[PDB]
Amino acid sequence: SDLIPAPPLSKVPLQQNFQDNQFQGKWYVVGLAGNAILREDKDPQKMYATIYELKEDKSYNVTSVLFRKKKCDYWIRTFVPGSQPGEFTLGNIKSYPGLTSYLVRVVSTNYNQHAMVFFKKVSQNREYFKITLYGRTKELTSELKENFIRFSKSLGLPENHIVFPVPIDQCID
Ligand SMILES: [Cl-]
Ligand SMILES: [Th+4]
Repeated sequence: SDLIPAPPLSKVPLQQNFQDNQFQGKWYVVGLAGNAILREDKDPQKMYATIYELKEDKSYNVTSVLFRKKKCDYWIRTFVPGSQPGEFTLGNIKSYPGLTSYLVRVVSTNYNQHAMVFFKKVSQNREYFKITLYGRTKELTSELKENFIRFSKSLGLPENHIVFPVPIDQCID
């Protein structure tokens, strides 16, 4: 493949004074953009949800729930606190085959309605990045969507790498 290069981290803001306890709970993925994310009219991406649970030791247990082949699929991972509040690395990285690097940065959030989170990983020596627009509900405003599109474009993503998953009711309620 050919991939749009990951942006330097200097183009990716960090939420100031990030509050780990307030970021906990369920978030819906209302927007998704990345260098391996592709818009698809034939079968448009369904919304999924991600649950953040703050463990005793201040890492997150992170569970994603997706409706796929008539069933609920669960993906679990551990985000370990990084150099600053709002940054994380992936726990137990040796148990993910091909994975040499995984970085999470919370870009912005108001905790009770929305968040943007930046992800970067190196897998099979290929550098992938994505931005998730999270909502506490399945809908967000035009203003928040446009902010997410503007930000995604500042990182070099064109429109067809920016998707808005369609709301569903299976699995994620
Ligand atoms: Cl996610
Ligand atoms: Th992943």
